[PDB]
Amino acid sequence: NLAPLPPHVPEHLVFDFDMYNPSNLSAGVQEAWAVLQESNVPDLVWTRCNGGHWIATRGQLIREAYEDYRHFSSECPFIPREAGEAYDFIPTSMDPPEQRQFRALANQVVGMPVVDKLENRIQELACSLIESLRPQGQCNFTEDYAEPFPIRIFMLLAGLPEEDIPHLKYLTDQMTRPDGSMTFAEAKEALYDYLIPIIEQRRQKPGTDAISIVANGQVNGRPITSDEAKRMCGLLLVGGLDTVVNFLSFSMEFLAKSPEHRQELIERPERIPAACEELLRRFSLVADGRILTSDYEFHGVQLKKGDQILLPQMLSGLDERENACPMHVDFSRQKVSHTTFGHGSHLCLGQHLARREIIVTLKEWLTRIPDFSIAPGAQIQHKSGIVSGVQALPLVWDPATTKAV
Ligand code: HEM
Ligand SMILES: CC1(C)[C@@H]2CC[C@@]1(C)C(=O)C2
Ligand SMILES: [K+]
Repeated sequence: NLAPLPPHVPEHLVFDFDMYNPSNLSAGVQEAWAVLQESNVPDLVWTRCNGGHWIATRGQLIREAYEDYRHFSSECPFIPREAGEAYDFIPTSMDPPEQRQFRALANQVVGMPVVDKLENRIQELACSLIESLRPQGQCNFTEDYAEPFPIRIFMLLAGLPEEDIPHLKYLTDQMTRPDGSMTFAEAKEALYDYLIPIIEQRRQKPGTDAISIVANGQVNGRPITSDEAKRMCGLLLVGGLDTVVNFLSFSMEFLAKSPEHRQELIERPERIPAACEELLRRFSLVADGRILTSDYEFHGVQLKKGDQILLPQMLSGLDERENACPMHVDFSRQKVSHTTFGHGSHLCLGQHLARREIIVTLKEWLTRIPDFSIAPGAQIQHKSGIVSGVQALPLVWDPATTKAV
């Protein structure tokens, strides 16, 4: 459905892009979003899809808007409006100044010191999952690795049972790529229905897990409230269950389709960290946004108080104004410009965990299964939303070509 054009929006800026079902999706989701960067498309457009909203299409505008929290507020960060209004996770739904105190607590549970110490378990899980698959000569990569590897690490960190994954993953996905059976509000309340009692249990009897540390945490020296803890823990669950999970499939699809890039990383494994960054740019996957706090003229366009603006993190690094030959993957690229982990005061707190999971996956997969391909006759289908992903990724290889370590 196309929402009626608001009085202040001129026809020449209308580009009816649907972030949940973009028309060019068959080409690949990044390609589908990149239609917004054709030379005839303005820097800032209005779509009548999903209730009506602006979209900034270029890295320069995306970065600027993410820096200017006084005009572009995080209070309502998701489209559609109903989703952004219901969205209340911490720290994301807060602007500075109040936002900042909550970042330190989140860093205690997912930041570099936690990741540094989790490294052995991350390494051991990647190796055991991949070794289990290796002799099979095939896998359904999304379900056999992309999901269980990051999700089991997160559930371990959070002290949550692995048998709870299907329910929590389903709810998470309704917040980013809704199937239509739940509104954002309904998915959020179901997630809170799960979390609220666990938070109370761990405030009564603290453990060492992430939920315990959040639930018993302090924020700038005063106790976190149960409500705040719930709102933080909800966000961490979403980061754990619906970010790296998707990104790994884009990366592995790419490697399946490009033998020369596999061979590069096999022959020069020291390039894997750089490769991770270049893949983060090329297969960037997040797009949320902000709400206008006031009427504001931005790059020659009149924005109105309360208008939503999508500021796709995915697009900055695909912008040819930020990186030449942007759809080309070059592991030797010298200035890899992107906003894949966000920009401004909300810069991703999970990015060190994410990079470790990616780098460990690349190293340990290519050691054991150096040569693999997309399954015969398979067409890989992407899906689009707040976080984009890969619906299924069937891979094959000759288990004669694999090595047990
Ligand atoms: C490839 C993986 C990931 C990507 C691309 C990604 C992307 C992002 C982006 C774009 C933002 C900013 C959103 C905004 O400004 O509205 C963000 C924030 C955040 N991310 Fe990540 N993320 C990833 C992994 C993770 C993981 C694994 C976790 C935790 C387990 C996590 C936790 C967070 C948190 C807590 C914030 C909010 C920071 C704040 O609002 O101050 N992320 N992430
Ligand atoms: C946009 C995000 C990737 C970032 C971390 C999880 C996510 C879906 C959010 O709600 C904030
Ligand atoms: K809100």
